[PDB]
Amino acid sequence: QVQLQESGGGLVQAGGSLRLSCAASGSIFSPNTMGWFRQALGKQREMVAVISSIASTQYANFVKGRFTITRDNTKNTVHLQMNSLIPEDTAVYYCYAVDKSQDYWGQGTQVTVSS
Amino acid sequence: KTQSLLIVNNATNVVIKVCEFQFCNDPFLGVYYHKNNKSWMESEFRVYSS
Repeated sequence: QVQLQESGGGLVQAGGSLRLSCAASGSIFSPNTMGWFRQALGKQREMVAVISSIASTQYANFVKGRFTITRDNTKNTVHLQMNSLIPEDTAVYYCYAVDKSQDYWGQGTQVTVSS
Repeated sequence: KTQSLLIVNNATNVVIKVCEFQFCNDPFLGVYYHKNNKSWMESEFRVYSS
């Protein structure tokens, strides 16, 4: 039972910053790929960003230059720093642990930005 | 993906281990006797990859 812990969201005024975290535990076969996805009520899963074991970072055009992903090799965890927040980012975000077979999916943290 | 329990009996004792073994399709113990004694039988464990 590979388990993913996501934390660090909530309500933040426009222009604020937050840092969400996913800890992947269990099997998580070494050549894994951890990604972040967006879903606002009424829309689909929007690919926010992706990082592989190669250390390469891939970001979408929606949040150009605003969101960053950081890796922790010792615990094999991931933290996205979401800064310069805009009301268009009001959506629940989820983790995509590609692993090497049984793709895992997240539990969710609410991200709200409005004034 | 899941925890597994492993019992083996070699010529000397029992090995009971509870870990996350990556079992292959055909686990086994390769047995060979020594060239002079043949009283005991040496085992090479080919049960799990990791």
